[PDB]
Amino acid sequence: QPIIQFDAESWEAEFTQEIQDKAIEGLESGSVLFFPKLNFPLLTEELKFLDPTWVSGAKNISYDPRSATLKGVEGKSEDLRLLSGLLKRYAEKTAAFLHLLFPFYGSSLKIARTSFRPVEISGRATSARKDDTRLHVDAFPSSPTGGERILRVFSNINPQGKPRSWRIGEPFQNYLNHLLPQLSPPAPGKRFLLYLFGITKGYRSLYDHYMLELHDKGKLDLEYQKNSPQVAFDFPAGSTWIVFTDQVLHAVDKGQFLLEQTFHLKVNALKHPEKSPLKLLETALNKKLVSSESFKL
Ligand SMILES: [Cl-]
Ligand SMILES: [Cl-]
Ligand SMILES: [Co+2]
Repeated sequence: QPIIQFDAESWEAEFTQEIQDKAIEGLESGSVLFFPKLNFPLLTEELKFLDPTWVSGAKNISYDPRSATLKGVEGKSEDLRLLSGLLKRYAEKTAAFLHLLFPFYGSSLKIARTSFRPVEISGRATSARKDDTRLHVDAFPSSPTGGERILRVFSNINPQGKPRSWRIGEPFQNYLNHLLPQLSPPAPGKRFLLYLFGITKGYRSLYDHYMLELHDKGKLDLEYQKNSPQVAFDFPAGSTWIVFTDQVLHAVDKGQFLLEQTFHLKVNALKHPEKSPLKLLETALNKKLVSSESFKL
């Protein structure tokens, strides 16, 4: 069940335990949780931001709720205040929603960056490794996770009713198996140099190295991109969805105007840690893939 539909229509929805169970089981099994009726409304004063010309550089519009800092956009202080306010509201509403839906995770949910994406997807064109029309799990060369989960909340806020078109691929374990013969260890000392030179934020663990290989090699495997099991789904305007993007194979084909919120979660906070990419990779390679891993006696 690649997509599990939910009826919640409010950011302050209280959930029954049955729905909470359905959500955590689905999320950890690598399903997308879909909320067709959960819209994120904009203030009148924010409507001007539904315009791609606000993106100023190569990086997209982002906000760090921990530090209250806005990046990737230039303009008048009052306009940056309004834009920061929009993104902050998204961070607050998504964080509250996740705490209402996933009490099992308790305080282990750690918010990361909020993003606003006003550029139309279908007009994009970049390197194959960065081409997100190719199925992938998320792995960022400059930002290793140390094994922690990448959990993302998405809202389509297109004001013309346009959907956001995704494809959702096969389960992570099948993707890993498919690419296994192509995986290789890192060159000795290279990850240490990436750290020393500031190319990576922190040290790229072996896990991060392998997730990156999956990401990159999977995107270059043209036969796999064309023929692997995948379902195309249009997320309607006014909907929200939640996904572990490091586990769910996905691609983005078209759409415009999206809010996105990233959270991190340690593997030991999961209900079923054995389903995580870290544990699946450690089992497949029979080794510890993060050196800072906690030790269980
Ligand atoms: Cl429901
Ligand atoms: Cl190294
Ligand atoms: Co992605």
